[PDB]
Amino acid sequence: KNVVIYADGVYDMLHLGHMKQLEQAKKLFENTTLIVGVTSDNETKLFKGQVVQTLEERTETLKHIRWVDEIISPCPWVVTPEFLEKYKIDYVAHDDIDIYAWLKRAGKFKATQRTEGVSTTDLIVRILKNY
Amino acid sequence: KNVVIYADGVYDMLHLGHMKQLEQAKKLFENTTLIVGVTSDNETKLFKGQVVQTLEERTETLKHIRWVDEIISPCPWVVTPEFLEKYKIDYVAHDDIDIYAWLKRAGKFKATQRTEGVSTTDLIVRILKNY
Repeated sequence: KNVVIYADGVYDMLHLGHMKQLEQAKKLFENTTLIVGVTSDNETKLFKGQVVQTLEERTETLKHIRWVDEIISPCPWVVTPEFLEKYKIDYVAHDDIDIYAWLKRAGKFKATQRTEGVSTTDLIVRILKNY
Repeated sequence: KNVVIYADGVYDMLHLGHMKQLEQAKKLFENTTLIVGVTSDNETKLFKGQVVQTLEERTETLKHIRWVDEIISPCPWVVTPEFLEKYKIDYVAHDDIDIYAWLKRAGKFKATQRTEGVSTTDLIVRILKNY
């Protein structure tokens, strides 16, 4: 009955957008274990270019989020079938912006939507606008 | 056995500092219900001067924090004995920076520490320093 969901990402400067995405992953099924994977600093810098918060900081933040049951930190940059077996993961949950074709072909992809997020950016904009 | 803990605050632009404070309140005792109270926009503006995020935004954010069991939103600006009775609150948890004398005299004050917080400010500073 308990389904294991895996959602990975960089999770830099966590905001409401991330939290809602994680809540969606957690609530895909009635009984779930949401495992979050957090990319390493090195890989993030090398493949995404920047990263504001260290792995430790981004992981510590996720620890406080209600929907996160377990964290793999750091996580592999690429999900493999071996990884899924090792951690007995049933579904990978991620937004769909096709690197995920093989997961969908196996029925193991659940898409989550990027939502309205009060990102730190949106908030600082709000502050500065008063000047 | 289950002790009801109440922590109020503005909770504007929630960051690791707030989350750690809430975790501390939640873990004061083995079995707790942590109730968080979130100040209204009007009162915050009037008594603290500013507020970046609306009540709705600050409350929605707290909803995602693991340690928060229940939210009173908005909450009264001042805790009263009547409020404590109404919500069957056993302890008020808050940092100690003496508005709390009467709570301490009753044994109903638990102090929480402001910790190192990666506030949005600290983070934007980190970003801009690279320029």
